[PDB]
Amino acid sequence: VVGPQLKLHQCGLPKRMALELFKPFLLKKMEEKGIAPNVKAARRMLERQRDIKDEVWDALEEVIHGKVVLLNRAPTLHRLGIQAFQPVLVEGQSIQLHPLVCEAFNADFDGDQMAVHVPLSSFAQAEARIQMLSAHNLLSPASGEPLAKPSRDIILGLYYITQVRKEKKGAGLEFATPEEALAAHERGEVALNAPIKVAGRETSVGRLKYVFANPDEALLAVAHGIVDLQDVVTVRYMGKRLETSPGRILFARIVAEAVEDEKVAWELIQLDVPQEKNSLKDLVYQAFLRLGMEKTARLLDALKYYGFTFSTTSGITIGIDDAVIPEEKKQYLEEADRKLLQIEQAYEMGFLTDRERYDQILQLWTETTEKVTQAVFKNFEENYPFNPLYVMAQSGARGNPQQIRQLCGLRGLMQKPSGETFEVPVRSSFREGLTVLEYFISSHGARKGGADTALRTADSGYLTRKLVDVTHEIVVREADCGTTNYISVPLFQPDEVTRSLRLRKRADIEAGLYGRVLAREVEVLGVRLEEGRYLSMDDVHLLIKAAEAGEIQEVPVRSPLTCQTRYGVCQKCYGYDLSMARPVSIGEAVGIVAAQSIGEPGTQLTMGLPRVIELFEARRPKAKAVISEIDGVVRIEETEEKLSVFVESEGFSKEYKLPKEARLLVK
Amino acid sequence: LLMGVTKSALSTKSWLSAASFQNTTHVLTEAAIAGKKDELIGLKENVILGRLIPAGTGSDFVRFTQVVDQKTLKAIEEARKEAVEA
Amino acid sequence: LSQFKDETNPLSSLRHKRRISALGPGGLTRERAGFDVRDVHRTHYGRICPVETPEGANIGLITSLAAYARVDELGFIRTPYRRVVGGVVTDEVVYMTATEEDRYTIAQANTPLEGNRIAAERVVARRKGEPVIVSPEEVEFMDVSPKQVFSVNTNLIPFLEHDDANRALMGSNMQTQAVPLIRAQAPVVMTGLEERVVRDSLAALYAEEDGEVAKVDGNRIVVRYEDGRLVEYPLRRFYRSNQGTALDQRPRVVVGQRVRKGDLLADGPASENGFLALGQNVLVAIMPFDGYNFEDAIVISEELLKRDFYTSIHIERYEIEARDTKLGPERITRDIPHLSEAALRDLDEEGVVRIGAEVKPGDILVGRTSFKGESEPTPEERLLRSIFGEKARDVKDTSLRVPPGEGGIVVRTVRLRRGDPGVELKPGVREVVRVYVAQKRKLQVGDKLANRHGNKGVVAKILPVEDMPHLPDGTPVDVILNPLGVPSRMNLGQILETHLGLAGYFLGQRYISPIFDGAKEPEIKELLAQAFEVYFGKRKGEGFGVDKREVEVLRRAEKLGLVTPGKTPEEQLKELFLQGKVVLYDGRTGEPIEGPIVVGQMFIMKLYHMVEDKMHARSTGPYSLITQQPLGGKAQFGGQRFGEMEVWALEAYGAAHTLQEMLTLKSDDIEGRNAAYEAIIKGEDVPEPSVPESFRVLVKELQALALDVQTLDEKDNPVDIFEG
Amino acid sequence: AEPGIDKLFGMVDSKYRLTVVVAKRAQQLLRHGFKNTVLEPEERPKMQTLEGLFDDPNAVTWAMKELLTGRLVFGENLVPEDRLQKEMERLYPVE
Amino acid sequence: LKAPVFTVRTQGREYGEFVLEPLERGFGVTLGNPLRRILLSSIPGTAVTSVYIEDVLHEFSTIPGVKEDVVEIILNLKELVVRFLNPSLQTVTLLLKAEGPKEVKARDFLPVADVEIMNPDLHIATLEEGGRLNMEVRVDRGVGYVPAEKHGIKDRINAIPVDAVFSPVRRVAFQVEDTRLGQRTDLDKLTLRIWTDGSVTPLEALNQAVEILREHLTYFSNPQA
Amino acid sequence: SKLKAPVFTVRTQGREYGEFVLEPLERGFGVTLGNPLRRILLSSIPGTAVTSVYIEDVLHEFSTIPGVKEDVVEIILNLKELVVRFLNPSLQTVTLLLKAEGPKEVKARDFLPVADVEIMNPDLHIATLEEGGRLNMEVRVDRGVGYVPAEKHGIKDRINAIPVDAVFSPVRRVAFQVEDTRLGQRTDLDKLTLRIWTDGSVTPLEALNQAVEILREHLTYFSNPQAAAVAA
Ligand SMILES: [Zn+2]
Repeated sequence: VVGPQLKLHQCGLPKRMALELFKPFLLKKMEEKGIAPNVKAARRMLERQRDIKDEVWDALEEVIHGKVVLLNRAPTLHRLGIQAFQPVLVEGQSIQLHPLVCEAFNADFDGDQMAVHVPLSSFAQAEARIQMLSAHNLLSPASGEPLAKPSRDIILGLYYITQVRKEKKGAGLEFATPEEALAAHERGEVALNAPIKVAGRETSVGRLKYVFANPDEALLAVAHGIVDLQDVVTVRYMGKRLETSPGRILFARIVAEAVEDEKVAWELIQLDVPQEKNSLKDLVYQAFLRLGMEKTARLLDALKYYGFTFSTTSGITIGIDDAVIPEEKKQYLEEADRKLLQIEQAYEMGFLTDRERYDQILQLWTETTEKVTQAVFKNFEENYPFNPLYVMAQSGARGNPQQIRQLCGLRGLMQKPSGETFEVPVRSSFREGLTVLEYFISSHGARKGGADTALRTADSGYLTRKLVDVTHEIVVREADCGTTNYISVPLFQPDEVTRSLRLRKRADIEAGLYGRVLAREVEVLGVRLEEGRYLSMDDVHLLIKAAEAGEIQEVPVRSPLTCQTRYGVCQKCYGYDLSMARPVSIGEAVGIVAAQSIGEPGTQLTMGLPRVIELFEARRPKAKAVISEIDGVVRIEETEEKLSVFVESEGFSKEYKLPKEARLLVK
Repeated sequence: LLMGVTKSALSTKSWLSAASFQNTTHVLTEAAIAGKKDELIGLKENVILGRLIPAGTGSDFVRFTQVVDQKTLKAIEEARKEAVEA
Repeated sequence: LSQFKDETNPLSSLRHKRRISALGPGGLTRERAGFDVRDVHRTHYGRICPVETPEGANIGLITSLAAYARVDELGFIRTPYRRVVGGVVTDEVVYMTATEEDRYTIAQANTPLEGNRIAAERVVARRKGEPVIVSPEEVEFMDVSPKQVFSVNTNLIPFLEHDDANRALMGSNMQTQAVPLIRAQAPVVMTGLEERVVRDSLAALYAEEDGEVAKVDGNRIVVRYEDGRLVEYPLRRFYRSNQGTALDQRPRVVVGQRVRKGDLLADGPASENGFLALGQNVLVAIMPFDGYNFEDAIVISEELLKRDFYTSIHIERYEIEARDTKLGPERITRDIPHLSEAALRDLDEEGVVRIGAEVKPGDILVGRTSFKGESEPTPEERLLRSIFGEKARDVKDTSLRVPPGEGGIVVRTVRLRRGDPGVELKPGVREVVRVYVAQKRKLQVGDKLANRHGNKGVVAKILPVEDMPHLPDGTPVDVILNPLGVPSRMNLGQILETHLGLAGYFLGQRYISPIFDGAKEPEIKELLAQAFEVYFGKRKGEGFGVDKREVEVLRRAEKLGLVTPGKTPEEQLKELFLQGKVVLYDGRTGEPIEGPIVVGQMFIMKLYHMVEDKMHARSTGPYSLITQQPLGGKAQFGGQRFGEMEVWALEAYGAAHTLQEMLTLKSDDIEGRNAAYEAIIKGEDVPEPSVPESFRVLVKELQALALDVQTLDEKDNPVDIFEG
Repeated sequence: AEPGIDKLFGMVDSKYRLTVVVAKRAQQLLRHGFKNTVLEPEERPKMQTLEGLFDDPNAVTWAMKELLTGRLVFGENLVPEDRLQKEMERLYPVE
Repeated sequence: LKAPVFTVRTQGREYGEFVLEPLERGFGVTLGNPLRRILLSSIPGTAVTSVYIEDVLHEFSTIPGVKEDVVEIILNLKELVVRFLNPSLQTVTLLLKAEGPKEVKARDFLPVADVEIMNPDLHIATLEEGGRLNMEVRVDRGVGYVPAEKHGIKDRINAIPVDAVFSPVRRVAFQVEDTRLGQRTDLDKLTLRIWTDGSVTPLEALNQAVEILREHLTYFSNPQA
Repeated sequence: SKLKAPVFTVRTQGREYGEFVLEPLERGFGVTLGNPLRRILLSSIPGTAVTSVYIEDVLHEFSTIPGVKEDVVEIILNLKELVVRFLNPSLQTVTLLLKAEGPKEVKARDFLPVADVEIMNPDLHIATLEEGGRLNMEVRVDRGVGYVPAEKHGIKDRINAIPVDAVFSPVRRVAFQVEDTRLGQRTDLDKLTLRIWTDGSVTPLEALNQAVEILREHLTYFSNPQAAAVAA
């Protein structure tokens, strides 16, 4: 059951359950105190349920104090599938789980059960809450991203207060130049012309009208209902007249009160834009880098609390009228109708071959669908910016534009079970009647998706086992291995549009570089990146800005592929990802960690996944491409059936037979 | 020599880890002949025996750690003082 | 292909008798192959539901047949169509083979008519599989109804047309899991089949002819027909189902009441006055709350438990044999040896618990005493039997007791005694005795709830009525659903059920929206306009205008674009009503919700997944013999399995000691766990080994074959691992 | 989270070494009585239903307080293992 | 400095509107909600607590000659509303014994010393020819909602405890209406509105409600550590 | 239920901040007491605040003053933060005078003293005067309650005066959290704990007590009945 009042620290679990788990412990504590002479009397007191006295409970909670229990949920895909919490005695018969760790265990509250184990030893207890406590495992070991980040409602709350309005500048209320616009545009505002927040180019009439000295004043004003949280007013926070909203300066103090350092807190937030899972993700990650572990913990619960609390009062539901069909739909479908009618006669005259007609109908609706998709979010963004659907979608709360397009616009082209998409698409959306046929048409691909999800449940840790069998050896046993070897991580990739150069995407470089050890010192931009420091995230971004100006194209970073210490890896060669952000502690069972963090996402690989098998098992491909045994020069032939290429040097040559279908790469 | 995941896995130095696959008689026998030793290198090996994990806490780098209060610390200083005879 | 009757409710068994499996006992299809076997094919149109298949492994394999589909003289599924003569539709129907279907042009059921004519020149029709647009002349057949496309359950979802196929099978499969509720209720917005389901499933009891009612017990009904018959229909009083639910009948007629042929006399288990009553009509407000309806959690008004709506009876069945043994015969008796007088207060003179007594886990249900094991020792004891007053042997306690988990109050007993009067008692079985125990099981935090549209959810919080959203008049809502469950799951049908349910709540009426011949938006709107002149037309007259809070919300409302400004609050609130939404005030501050919120009546039901079967907690207890890991028993549960992946978890942390505990002191290593618990009662810390059980056993068990396995020191040296 | 964990992770070369130190300190802080402590004059961990953590609720938490001050020494091979145990029992009673 | 006019409007025992006017900006909420929240919970009253039927030994029974099972009779018994006319009675055991062809109303209980059944036409059960219903229900006084499973009240060994909905307050609504009065526009006409079963009048409940609140403010009496 | 008399513990630190915990309360009274008290603390608590200002030669709120570093807006913003206390309930309003010249940091003490007025805020930074800078000003302090914007009250002293937003309420912020606490067999009891911030005029405790006293006195208003009934 969701436990929103629990600290990330904590979990709730029923009374009768806690009493039985710690029963041998409890017997002792009733023997500590005057509750029982000895255990043989302590046993008899606890048999039947109606007897447990008030003082007995006091002893139970007293036994619990500080101790943690382990919680588990069914498919234990990565290590964060087991986390430790303190138990909290709760009414009821369910375990209560903190919402921020419904991320780690793939858990939603629709019947899922969980396991609960007691650790017995002071040892077992220590490692449970030095290493396994949830409020310490904030960043995933797979990617350095944070994993205990704001979920469904937390995001939807914090975005609904950290947002701004716009309104009817029916007349071009220019204040930038006129001082007659100071009072007399407010004249018109305190008349029936201009709204409190509109473009006046430098200010909105709200900016001028209300100007608060405290933030304490600003919300005291909001409390008295003269301005809302997402109106724009002038406030003076930290020696600057800020034109902003009370909601977004409220958000600021929320972060600023969680972590005691108002000054850092200001500096690592971006209150010039609304808050969405990405910005909050970065905020959580920035906070853990700069401020420590436990402060980020207090930050997360705090975000969870105002996120929840503002979510309910803000009042956002889903009525049927909140899925607004743009006027653009009937227009685009009329075009689409006509242009499909053009295709019909062009084929009926003999100008379009029976194939070229088909390709051209699909081309039509694929364009028609994408056009009305952007035509929906155009409506939302220009006319109803606070529409719940649109808010949930563009916040991290809930919604894929792929999904929204099916409620408001239309479900597009369905597929046959074979793979050929149908000619007639689904013209309807869900907000209006989906026809009988359009629904039976849709179900063909509906089950092919349900089936593909079923055929990945079948063997859950299948990938993970085989990687565990290969890697369980691997530990961190040495501080370093003396090896002066390394790997050069390339920052560009040659042949894509041509045989040229191109910056690898941001995530990729980032994934290959975040938290490694330099192999060599690298002086780039008045920066000597000394050999053998753990290059951080900012570090990695600098090398991207560096190779963006073309100053380098590779990096020397020490790697496991070039580690030397035998039966595991050394600290330096491995990267810089414990669950924390700090360097690898000796004894980190990186082996299983690497397996899980590769195997867990394997549950999201469609059937892709067989490719992944095909790489991990050295195996022959399907459409295998010949490599050149010799570094030489290309020459091709035009033989009627079957061409070929010679790769030739000044010394010797080699011909490679090429089937007729085989399209080449090198000119 | 490049080998796939399962092949690389199914061919280990240790026989304890090897006995966890599908033909155990072959590897038990092959090792029983040559009097093979099984260094408790990896995890899987060391879990078949009921013996402690060679990682985390069970890393020999950390296993042997000592802690002393400053009151009993100077109380060992006096374990070497009575070592002078007469 | 034989399996227990899935009879959780009437609909549950009807769905079950009408399943279709691919995994034949002769070896037709096996668990390995799936890809094209499971897909829906064009021929399933009208013949096999594209929805009914269950989640997980058995997708596409087990799928129920369509509503109108039936099997002809040979094993072929055959859907109906009706012929159209040129452009004139007939009242004459032809069930057609799947192959025979493909010979013709079949038009779609949503095709306009004028008595018998097609109307639109531009017609929707299917040839063999393809979607074809056609003219009225070409049309050769037409469908009978959109219901013939899906199964019986899928055909109880009212606005399926607005529901994603994926979460639609979740609605279909859950109605199976609907548990019969004592205060059961038909949906506020139906589809039409809900009186036909309780007919064809024989849940209920209907008059055989026209006549009058002569007697009505809670036990039996008696009626006087025209033909002169006077028939006695005895009721099924409190019968247990195969999976625990209570299936009883309730008489719904009075003595002296005339009846018509086919009229209803008694409701089945989940039948409200002739309608399928799988759940109840709650007043739902769909809005977030203080992290209490997170992902798919649910929040509940305590008014439900007071009104006892979400209560459902359940009856368990406990059974013991008085078997006959080498030691001597066992005896169902009351004088058990080592029992306190307090532990026997509820057992009758024979040892059976008395009817109507609350039994708690550990009490006696039927007392049984068996002779002391290890045998009848003839050499010496046989003399003692003649020496000492014969039958003065020793007898122990082997009674039957309410297991961990619980029971209720005893409601019925069954003795099948020797002198066997029509019973097949097994060899050595002397008698058998059964006791039925029952429980009124109210809704509790942890139980599972769902609508017809596929909205899974566990009750996460039971708020008191005081502090939860209410309307201007002091009426609170009953259920709080999180709107974040709507957009991912494309199932807007539940949203329409809410709006239409909102109008039906102030109009005092229920609705039937046929599956694809449903309620259109204008119809719904004008019923809501009809509603608001009652929700608020009256509040003007009672002397109350708009609330200062209502206008504060209409302020932000027009800023949000939900009312058109310049109108009066009344005309705006009606604009705002028609959109399903209303001004709602947080019950704990009295301050209005700052935007309008849609509320209404939604049909929600209680699933078979309650929390009595579900919670377990094990400290210590029994342990198996060949494997020493533990198991449940007298007053102890079993452990949870700590699997291989859960070992990879602890390995991925540094939980070396925690993991070894899981494998040593928890259940497997005898010396270890004994030292572990004795040292807990001490107040000590638990020591790990010693040596581990698995390690010593694997030595000697290898040692059983002629393998010399030694253990060695750091330098190669012998280490004795057997503790002297 | 837990009070000053960031400071404790910094105390040790190995994340896991903190754990063993905490655990082994907790063990002695239970075994040779509870008066083994280095910090018990004024403000040391407390509880509710009275204020009563000054004798014996959570030994591992204690160890984390104690290690949070420079009073304790941790390291690979500090003192011979065997006179370690002989000198602890010999110095403190409660047995 | 205002002195708000407290007008009262009564409609029998059931409904009562209590108007307080004119109030300071936004006190309609400040006074009319914490009283709402108190009226709903902490107002005391009466409710049926346990039942015993002739020959019936558990709640899951059927009574010959009676249409309704023992469960439906209990569900019908929760609606029984009973005024105690003397604030010294903690419990009254009502007796009902009827036979023959009859629709047994709550009327048909035998009269008690100082007890008023506010619910005379409440339908208890439908008895046919020769149907015998003989029973003893007990009403206690209490506060709030208390299930049968918490209290477990039984007079006799065959009794069946019934859930207890004591609070005699059906619904409660307050209306904050704008009242110009004199100088100011933004004044609140707090008029709050109360429905009740007759055991206690709406006024009776409101007065106990403000008195529960008053008494809760006195808990900030003396500070401590 | 009586002998569970709730313990009212108080942490107090000076005169700005104070946490007040009240426990254990019957299910759902934490909100029933904490929100009606916060709504009282924020509005109906009485006090003083600057309501109108007049500057030497300044004719609009937006101008810039030669020889003065601060814009006319930040001076009025500094004046909104001025906290003052009347010591005799016969002062209905005080017009404070400030006249200073030359290079100086004019503090809130640089207002000239007045007979029954205590500036709680003597070190407040009012303005920074540059070389040849002349500052001559009269600000108007009135008694009031709550927060009142400039265009609502429209206070006038001189024809050049500029009305200022009024922060009367000597309460800066108020927040309460209602926590579950356990007494024996029940977990679901309410632990009402509320924070109060104030400007120094009154301590947090004095504000809370004035607040409960307003509420108490408002309950006494259901004591003078009348007669009517509605139907149509
Ligand atoms: Zn290395």
